[PDB]
Amino acid sequence: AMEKDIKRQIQILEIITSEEKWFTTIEISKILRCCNKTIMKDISFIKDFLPEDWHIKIKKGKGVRIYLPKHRNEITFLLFRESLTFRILQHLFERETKTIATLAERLYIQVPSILPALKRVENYLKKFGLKLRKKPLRLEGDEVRIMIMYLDLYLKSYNDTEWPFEKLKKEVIFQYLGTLEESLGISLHVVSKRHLSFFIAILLKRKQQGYKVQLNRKFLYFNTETPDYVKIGRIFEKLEREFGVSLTVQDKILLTISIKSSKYVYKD
Repeated sequence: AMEKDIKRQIQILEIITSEEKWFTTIEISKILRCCNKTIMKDISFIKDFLPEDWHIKIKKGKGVRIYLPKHRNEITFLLFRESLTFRILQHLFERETKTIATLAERLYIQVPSILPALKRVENYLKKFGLKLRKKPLRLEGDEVRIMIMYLDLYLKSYNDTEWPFEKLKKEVIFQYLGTLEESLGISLHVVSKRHLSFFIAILLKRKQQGYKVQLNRKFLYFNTETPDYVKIGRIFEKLEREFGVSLTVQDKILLTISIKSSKYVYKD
């Protein structure tokens, strides 16, 4: 089970909540029987997506420890999407800004309670080179980095069977991917399809909000005649029409690089 991010995150939480004491990565690795190299990374994701009054502490030469308050609710995969951190980041997805006071009211929480949550949001954003400005509240940074942050957030907060996007049919997106595998003669790994379907959903939703992909100085010499880019561009024309957006060359290169970065085999 431990290759599934959300499952591994929950098992780590179950371990460090089992006793009021410090846990070393060795100790955790022993129980997971894998994944020694990713435990601290998982811990740094998890700590941002906790209930309000749960606190993880990291201490050199001690390891990790979690401090809990109250009636203890069952730890489930739902914890991530239920956190204040997630729910705030979902509101920041869209262009329409709020004040903190508005945001608090829409989340059904008191303003005092949102101030710590904002600091957890800022901490997660920091890892993607992103920032939060407050007057008004808005995500700030390179558009592509924003998409990567949302990709990470959705992949780690949902089971690999779930489809979190509204107003967007999974079967449609998977049809595009099916057409791409046919056109290129490849078979995408099931994980790569998940990443790509999420990334496309995210791109579609940001484009619908008006945001613009801008690539680094490098790729403005990308070969837009390379054969695989030529078919990718053609399949995505169907998408523009169907979702009512316009894909720039920036978009098509991004999507092409995403596909080329994926895991797949050639078909015969």
